[PDB]
Amino acid sequence: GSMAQAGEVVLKMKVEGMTCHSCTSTIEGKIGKLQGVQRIKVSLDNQEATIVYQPHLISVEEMKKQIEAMGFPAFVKKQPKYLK
Repeated sequence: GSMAQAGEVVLKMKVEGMTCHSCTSTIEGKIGKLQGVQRIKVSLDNQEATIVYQPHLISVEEMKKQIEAMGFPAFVKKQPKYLK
């Protein structure tokens, strides 16, 4: 069936702890509350979020854009426009 990311998608984005995790407790429950999500993991320090989700509800990447907007920049892998 799914050769790799067909039935689902995976985005291991690597956050920046801002200064020293100014919050991130809220981010725990934020990421865990994302709909259409299958698996859900969040690392320490750089809070490298590794969430698996089905590709037709929402993009966890957009959800992490909020994490970056509040002050936790993320070194997202998915950079198609930048890639050639």
